[PDB]
Amino acid sequence: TISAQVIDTIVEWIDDNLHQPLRIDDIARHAGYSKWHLQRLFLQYKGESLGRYIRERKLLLAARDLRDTDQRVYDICLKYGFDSQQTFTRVFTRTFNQPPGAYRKE
DNA sequence: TCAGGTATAGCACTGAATGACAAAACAAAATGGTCGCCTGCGACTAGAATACACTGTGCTATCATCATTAACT
Repeated sequence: TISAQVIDTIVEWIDDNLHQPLRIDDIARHAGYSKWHLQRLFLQYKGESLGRYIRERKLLLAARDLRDTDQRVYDICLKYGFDSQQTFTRVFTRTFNQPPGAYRKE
């Protein structure tokens, strides 16, 4: 029990939320937690910044949609959180060091 | 009942993340070049001369409109 069961709610919010980005103001409101409700969790249970963890989660979620043989490549990053194509391209290039088409063909 | 404390939240700050503009590359589409077929036109010089189309609805049941026939005037 950390801050009255915030771990059991963060995962549910991440799984049920839409492609809306997750920031301090967005998440803290109806999350049941303060900025400090989440800082201690991100420091202890995860030990990683939010901008990197959210990007990794989006990449792991899109790894299946890229294999689902979808022709609308521009909408894949949009349906999962990336509001722009260039941001998703840079994130994928810095993470996997591979072009988007090279991983989409696989 | 007043107080030390741990749990929870706001605050100060560099530097990484996230926008906007421009250029290079690939696929879809319209335009143009080229090959083989379809087609329009002309010619083939023994003699061949109105006879081959062919008909067949069948004559019901009346009814009304137009020029030739015969004859009164």
